[PDB]
Amino acid sequence: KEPEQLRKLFIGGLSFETTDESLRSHFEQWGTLTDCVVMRDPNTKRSRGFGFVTYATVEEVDAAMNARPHKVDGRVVEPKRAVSREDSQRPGAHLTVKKIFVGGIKEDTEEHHLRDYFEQYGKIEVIEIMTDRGSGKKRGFAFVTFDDHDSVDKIVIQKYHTVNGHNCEVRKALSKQEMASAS
DNA sequence: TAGGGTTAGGG
Repeated sequence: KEPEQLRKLFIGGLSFETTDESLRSHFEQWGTLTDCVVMRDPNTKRSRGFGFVTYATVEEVDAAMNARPHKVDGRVVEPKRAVSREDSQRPGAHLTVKKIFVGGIKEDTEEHHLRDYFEQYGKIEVIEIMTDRGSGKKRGFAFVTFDDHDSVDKIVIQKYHTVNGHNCEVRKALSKQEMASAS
């Protein structure tokens, strides 16, 4: 079976009325749910406005994501690939972004290399192999922009990515300022 | 709209 983390989706912006039951009832329309829950406050027991649904397979998760937008209990919710508690620590881990930072690429890396690995995740909009705007020297990293934020999410939850024959690190792209605020 | 008594011992 596939890892639990990869079979689970975070569901944000849940209506105040949504319960484990109403959530399950909606998302079961795209597969077998092995888990479904609405996070509530320990004391007040009130909904925190978000939850999680987990399918028996990633194929079902993908089906659910392909079924966006999702309206549950009259409120449009925001389903996202569940990010592990560990990665949830990294800055910007939960941002809705369409661009990824690809670091550790061989100097001879060309765009076709990036396409050959990343296209399988979604429509690529822009590819930028970074160089020093002065010496023209390759800096060893690129930026790839997709059409759907879920492409980025499907990618960053994986651990390894092979580009131009060798593994590379892929994170969500932070802005010039976000980088600063994280340093 | 980021997790449910779910994260470093004791030899």
